[PDB]
Amino acid sequence: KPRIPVVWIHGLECTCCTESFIRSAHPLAKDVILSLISLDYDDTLMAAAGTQAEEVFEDIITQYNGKYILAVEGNPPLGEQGMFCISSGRPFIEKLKRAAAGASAIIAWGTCASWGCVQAARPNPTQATPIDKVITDKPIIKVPGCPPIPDVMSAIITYMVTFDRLPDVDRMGRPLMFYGQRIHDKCYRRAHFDAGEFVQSWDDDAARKGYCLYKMGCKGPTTYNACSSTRWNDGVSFPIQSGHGCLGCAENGFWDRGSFYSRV
Amino acid sequence: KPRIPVVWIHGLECTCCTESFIRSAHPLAKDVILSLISLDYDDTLMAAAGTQAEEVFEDIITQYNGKYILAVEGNPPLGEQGMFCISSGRPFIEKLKRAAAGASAIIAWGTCASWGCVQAARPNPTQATPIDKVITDKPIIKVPGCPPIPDVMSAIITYMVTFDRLPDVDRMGRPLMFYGQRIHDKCYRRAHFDAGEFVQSWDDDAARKGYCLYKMGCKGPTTYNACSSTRWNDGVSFPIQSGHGCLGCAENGFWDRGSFYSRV
Amino acid sequence: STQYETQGYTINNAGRRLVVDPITRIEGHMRCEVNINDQNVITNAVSCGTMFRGLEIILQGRDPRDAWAFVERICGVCTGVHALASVYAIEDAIGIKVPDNANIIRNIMLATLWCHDHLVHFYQLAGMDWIDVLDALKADPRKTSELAQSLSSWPKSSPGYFFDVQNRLKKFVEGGQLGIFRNGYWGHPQYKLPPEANLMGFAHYLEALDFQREIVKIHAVFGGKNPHPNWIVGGMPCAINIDESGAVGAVNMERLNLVQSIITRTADFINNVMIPDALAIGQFNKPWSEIGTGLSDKCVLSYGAFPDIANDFGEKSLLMPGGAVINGDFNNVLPVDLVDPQQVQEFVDHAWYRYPNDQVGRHPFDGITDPWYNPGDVKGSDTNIQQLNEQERYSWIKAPRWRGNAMEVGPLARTLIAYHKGDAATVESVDRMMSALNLPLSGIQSTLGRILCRAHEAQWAAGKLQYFFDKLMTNLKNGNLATASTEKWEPATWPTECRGVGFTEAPRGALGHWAAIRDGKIDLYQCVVPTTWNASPRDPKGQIGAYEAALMNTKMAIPEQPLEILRTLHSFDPCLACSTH
Amino acid sequence: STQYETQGYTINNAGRRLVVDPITRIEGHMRCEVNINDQNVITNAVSCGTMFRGLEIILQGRDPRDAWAFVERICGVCTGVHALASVYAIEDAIGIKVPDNANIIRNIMLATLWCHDHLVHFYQLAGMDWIDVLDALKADPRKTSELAQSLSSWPKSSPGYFFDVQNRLKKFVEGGQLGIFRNGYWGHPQYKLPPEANLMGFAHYLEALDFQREIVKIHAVFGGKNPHPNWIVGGMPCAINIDESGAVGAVNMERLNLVQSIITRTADFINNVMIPDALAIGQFNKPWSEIGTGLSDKCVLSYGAFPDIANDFGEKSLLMPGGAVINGDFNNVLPVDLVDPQQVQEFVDHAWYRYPNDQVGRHPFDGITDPWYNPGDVKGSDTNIQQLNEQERYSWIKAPRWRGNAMEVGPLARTLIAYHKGDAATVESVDRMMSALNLPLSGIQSTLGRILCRAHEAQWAAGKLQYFFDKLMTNLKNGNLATASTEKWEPATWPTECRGVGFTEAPRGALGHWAAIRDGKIDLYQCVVPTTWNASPRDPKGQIGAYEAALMNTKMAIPEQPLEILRTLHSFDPCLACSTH
Ligand code: SF4
Ligand code: SF4
Ligand code: FCO
Ligand code: FCO
Ligand code: SF3
Ligand code: SF3
Ligand code: F3S
Ligand code: F3S
Ligand SMILES: [Cl-]
Ligand SMILES: [Cl-]
Ligand SMILES: [Li+]
Ligand SMILES: [Mg+2]
Ligand SMILES: [Mg+2]
Ligand code: NI
Ligand code: NI
Repeated sequence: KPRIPVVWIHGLECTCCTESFIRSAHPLAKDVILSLISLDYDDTLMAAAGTQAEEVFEDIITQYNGKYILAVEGNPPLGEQGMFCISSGRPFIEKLKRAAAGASAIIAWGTCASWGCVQAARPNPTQATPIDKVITDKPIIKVPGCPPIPDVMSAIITYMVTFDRLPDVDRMGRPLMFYGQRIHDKCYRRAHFDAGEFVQSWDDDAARKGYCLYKMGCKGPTTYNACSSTRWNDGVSFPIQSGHGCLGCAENGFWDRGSFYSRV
Repeated sequence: KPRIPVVWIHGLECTCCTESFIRSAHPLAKDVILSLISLDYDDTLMAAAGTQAEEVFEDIITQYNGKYILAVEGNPPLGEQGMFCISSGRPFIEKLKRAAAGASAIIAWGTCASWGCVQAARPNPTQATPIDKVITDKPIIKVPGCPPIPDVMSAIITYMVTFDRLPDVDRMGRPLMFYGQRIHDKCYRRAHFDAGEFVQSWDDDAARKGYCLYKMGCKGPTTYNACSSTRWNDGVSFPIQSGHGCLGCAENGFWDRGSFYSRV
Repeated sequence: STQYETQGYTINNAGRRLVVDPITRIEGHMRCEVNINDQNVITNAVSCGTMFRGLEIILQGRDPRDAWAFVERICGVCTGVHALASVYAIEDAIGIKVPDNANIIRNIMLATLWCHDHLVHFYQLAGMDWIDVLDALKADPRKTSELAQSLSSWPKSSPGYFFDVQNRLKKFVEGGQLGIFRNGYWGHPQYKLPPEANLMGFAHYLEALDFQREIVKIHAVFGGKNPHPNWIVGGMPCAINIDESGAVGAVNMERLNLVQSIITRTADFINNVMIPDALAIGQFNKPWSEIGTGLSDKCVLSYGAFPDIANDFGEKSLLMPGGAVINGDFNNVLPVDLVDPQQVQEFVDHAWYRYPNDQVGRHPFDGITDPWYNPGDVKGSDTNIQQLNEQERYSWIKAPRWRGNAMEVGPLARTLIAYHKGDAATVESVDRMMSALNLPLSGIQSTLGRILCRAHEAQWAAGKLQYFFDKLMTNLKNGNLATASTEKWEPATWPTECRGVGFTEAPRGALGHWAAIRDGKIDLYQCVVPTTWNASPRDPKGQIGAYEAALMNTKMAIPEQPLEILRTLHSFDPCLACSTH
Repeated sequence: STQYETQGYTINNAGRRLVVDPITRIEGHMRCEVNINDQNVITNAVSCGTMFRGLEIILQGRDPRDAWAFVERICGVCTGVHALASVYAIEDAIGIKVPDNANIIRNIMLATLWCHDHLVHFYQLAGMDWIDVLDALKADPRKTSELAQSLSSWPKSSPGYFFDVQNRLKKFVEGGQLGIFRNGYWGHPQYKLPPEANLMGFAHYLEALDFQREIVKIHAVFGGKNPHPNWIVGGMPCAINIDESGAVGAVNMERLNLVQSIITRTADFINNVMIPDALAIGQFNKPWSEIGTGLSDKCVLSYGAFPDIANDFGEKSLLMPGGAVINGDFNNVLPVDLVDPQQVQEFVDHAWYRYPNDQVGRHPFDGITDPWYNPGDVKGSDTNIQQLNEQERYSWIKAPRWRGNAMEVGPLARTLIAYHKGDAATVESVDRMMSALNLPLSGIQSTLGRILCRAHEAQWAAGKLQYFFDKLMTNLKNGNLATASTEKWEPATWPTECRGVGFTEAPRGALGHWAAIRDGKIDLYQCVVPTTWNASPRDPKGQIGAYEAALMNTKMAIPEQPLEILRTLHSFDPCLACSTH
């Protein structure tokens, strides 16, 4: 049977979300691409470049108008008439708007597309702006994190394909399945938090016993994601497990909430 | 470069510890056997049977007297003159004593060898007795659990090989590395325990959100093991993560501490 | 010496007596003795379980909800199957119906176990009876690659790979530390594979040792851990949440994705590694289609398994058929009833237990487990068995019979029952398999056939994993998430007195747990386990069990090297902890 | 039009203009334009970075301890390298010395990223320039097996495997949804592999896509996650505990065992899949040893990397050598000093930035990032560019020079530096590779050579992973566990005003971060990244950068199909987010 058309575009970004996707352990990204979806446009992976890539973009969005899912990584800059991010000689925002117009739904991968991420941190030189402030007439599913967890990305994809519907979302557009609870409410170091057992300086005796990272700046108490449950990279670790507090990377504005090493 | 000789004997047991060992993800059990140790006797895996297996046993313990490690799974029964567990026509305890006498050190794998496990639960029909109550003149490292975690077993093995020494142990003979902390002090549901957020009956709304299992009988608060941090089967899960409270299976006498569904 | 006739055999204990103790490459503790005649043919065989723990005794007084956890520890090899039989038994006693997803997940647990346990048996337990590991050192890597490629599409076949495996083996053995290969039977004339086949098989032994660890990740997802996953009376504890807040705390889409990935890999390994290896054993060892028949052309038994309709244990629901054949009459597959006191009974006249009358058999609801170590004259002492006395008590294993008949259970039994009930898939598969080997159907009733059937079943189970997974996903798509029934969780809701039976087909054969509940506690808990059937001692009629029968009449090339005994015993996949419990 | 001479090239923008925008199978956003004469030969090349974010501006006023986390988000492809440069820079400024284990773990992080990044580039980014995927459909599976087995010991080579891969591809394209293969350059005359080699390569593309996910588990252990692991100023946050209570909360023996397992697997994949495939590309595309030389026979630069003596960034410590060559004089490898204002400078006369004097270069401690979008007299308009005006400002990428010279950085540059400094391992590897190809040493200075060097370096880094792991374990055996120095963690311990340089060799080449701290805050933070060098625009002398030089003089078979342009650009592994930051 034909597979669902997917167009994946890239604004201002670091490409971490694309890298995260290809880390998926189950299903393998290979199997997602070969068997689950039709990944019809993606600047990182596609053979065609230049005019041949432009032809792909135009053919797909025309032939599959109203039927494709638009995945977006990164964001549009409003500064310099949009020419902080140029595609085919024109502002990226024009590509975003054209792609969004024909989409049935939009997945905003990562904190860049969802909220702004690093380029939007003070003083936001380029006036980088999240997708949902530009596209206001399409469903947008926010999948935040810098990047989101690989197997969260693939689980969201499989859910949508298997169940033929968008995931249910919270009031900010995040899938409830993975973003309904805080890091701190599923953190394996919570016993230490509750007992007042804290790392006070790096590599102290507390750190060598896996005590809580709150006093080292962990932002788990205010961050919604699946890192403490699903974990990263085939479940091998997550930030806190390897000794660093959560930075807050799934939350809007996390770069500008003070130092990562200042409490709460 | 010769490999350290290891003799693995089996008393009254269910063979879960041997099965757990072969589940090791890193190093693979294959690589342990081929490259890290010389597994010179093991009734579950060895080619030789009967008289040929008796010859292997005798040859190894004689040639390598004072130099081999004895691994023990299971335990000796004192009832019926020891003939609740018979090897080569004679009580298992005789084989245990002969193997122990030549060993440099003993690894008591599992709750059976360490404490007694299910056969020692009331009313202990066979008078099953842990290793350290019979062998009283040898180093014995207890690695409890029913069975212990696969990658804990292989980590203990590689520690001993790499570092050329026994692990440091607690007052009960358990390796501090994996048995120094309780399940409950590294449990990812502890936030829920702290908040009074409990499963009250199976498959209730709390269960579907991963709330704490204390009211369902979880024995994590009194159990020392690595299940909530190292986890099981390449880190995939552990009892609590999959919705059942800890049974207490690493602790002496856990079968007779009341119902698994009655609270600590 | 004496002689008597039973079941078409002449049991004669004249002649040289051979002892094999310990039996290795099994689970638990077994002793076997035989007598051989002047032609080195077995004329008597004695199966002895050399361990006992007493779970039936330990279970008395326990809360029925806890029973599964205790009885799971009957055995870590067939891990999970006793928990399943337990929750079935307690649910049958109390009157509990579980939700569909729970039943589907339990079927997944069982099918996972079949895949795992059959795979590991083939390679780690039985394989060295058929593959001469040391002879692999003489193989040509390029001819090994050619052989492998002729048998399978499996990718891992390069000459360089086989050379690398061979070199690893060479370096392992060169310092004299042969480990598990020490003092083996290498070079025995019954090793018939060419060197290239030995190298291919050894490579696959190693691949299977690595891969088996992955299969049980399915158990870790739904059951927390393997070995010894968790279960509940009323369903399973692995609550599901796909699309709601807090799915991070439950079986969610990521967890299900992991399960699917394992299913696919498991099927691929079984179909492209184990299946062609089993068929190759058959091709090079055709004479073993005529050795070790035993009871498999006389009396075979299956309870049936894998209820596809939740809480329905009848013929229209069980995907693995039940039935019994006796007297060699495969044209009349008989129904089995586990409550009927005239059907399953256990005798102890040749076992280390006390009954008030040892000349009668007891159905498990009337069962008694009163251990009594009483070996009689064993040509040594009570603590030095030189020769078991098979005229009196000689084992820790009870002797189960079905309508007074000695039965074989396990993969071959099941295959025969399904074939003769006219299961179309089974008929087609078995006929095609025997055709490929250019053997008659009767060649399946043999030691070789047991191995072929086991491999068949691993393939079947891997297919059923996908079926069950898809059924679970269908329910989830329809919004049916339930995994537990708790209406009767509380003891105040139970009958004051009730009893029930839980049954299934474990990897090794027909399993039953019989439980009686009174006043909220276990009053009686009796288990009859597949190896109890197969490894059974004799009964008051002198009838022999499946292992003793399969060993009868067997030629030994070299009496002191019991390779032929090992081959036939291992073909049943003995689990002695299970047998004795 | 105009014509001028520089660096032995005649830069002539008469004639037909070709535009490639977007460049795909890179990281980030690039535009390339060329002019090509009547003979289809490139006479002008223009490299344009089409994105900017402004990390250097965003970093002002931040706490130096936080800087690594911000600058890591320069790029998710070479993830970790900017964090490493950052902690180095801040430690250099403040005067912090990390413990040996922290340094060893950092070296493991960097080597793990070399292995991952180089592998994925070879297959997922550059591979389809060399492998004709659709031509793989015409291969004979048996001949594909034979080819693979002739080249490698890698196990996965059966005819049935290659058939299965081919059939997956056949199915994929059967519904007309070609996905990433749609509208590719398949059948172009520059595709020279035979069908069997295309099928082998495509199979390996899929195997690499799967396997690469495993490599980064090393980052997950020590750094929490990948992409974007965590670091600290003062060492690493992954405290170690091997033999004490609470090891479950730390890097313990089980975590280290996981790391070791990944190292072994990574080496095996690189050595038995990537290396033979790189050599096979070379065998079939020898003419590309003479195409794309660019600056590689003129000017090459390495800062050096992998300090083996903790906190010592000198020549006796760095395992990957540093040095510069100019004027084609490989007999004179010159030392690099990142503080010397006469060495590294960046120009902006052809870039979208403001300087007080755009005719001079600024060392990074004097750097200025004042964005100014001013494309001037384009064909089209400022928001609708048909042709950049390369006589004016044409890129978001600054133009770095070394002593005023335009340099190539990256794997080929490093290989040349190490070779000509006499690094024995590099000399042996290069000599063996070029002997296998029957090509002169000069054949490495080319587009093909960039690819060959990248594969060499993946192998080099995989070997160094083991070396570093063993060093860590040696320390742990000696009771040396420390992973962080905290005596200068608090801002009050820092100098009121200080500056530092952090440098390394990222996968794509020489990376530096220059930081000035004043009053506890970042006062200046300037980055010069490898793709900034390679993708540089022109300078006041008109000197061209590495990409523009490597494209010069290239023949195109089909002007409308930019395969030769893509081959050469992709051979540098462009990272445009890095280049612009
Ligand atoms: S480490 Fe962070 S998320 Fe975990 S308990 Fe402490 S503050 Fe909460
Ligand atoms: S689930 Fe058990 S171990 Fe975890 S917090 Fe609750 S009581 Fe403690
Ligand atoms: N299979 C299995 Fe174990 C036995 N016999 C059980 O039940
Ligand atoms: N490698 C890499 Fe990224 C670039 N260019 C950095 O630094
Ligand atoms: Fe995956 S592009 Fe990486 S920076 Fe934070 S989400 Fe953005
Ligand atoms: Fe691994 S033999 Fe299994 S019962 Fe509890 S530890 Fe014992
Ligand atoms: S920093 Fe990000 S990756 Fe998870 S642990 Fe915190 S949300
Ligand atoms: S039951 Fe045992 S396996 Fe771990 S979670 Fe509890 S100690
Ligand atoms: Cl943000
Ligand atoms: Cl106990
Ligand atoms: Li029922
Ligand atoms: Mg019984
Ligand atoms: Mg810069
Ligand atoms: Ni068993
Ligand atoms: Ni980059």
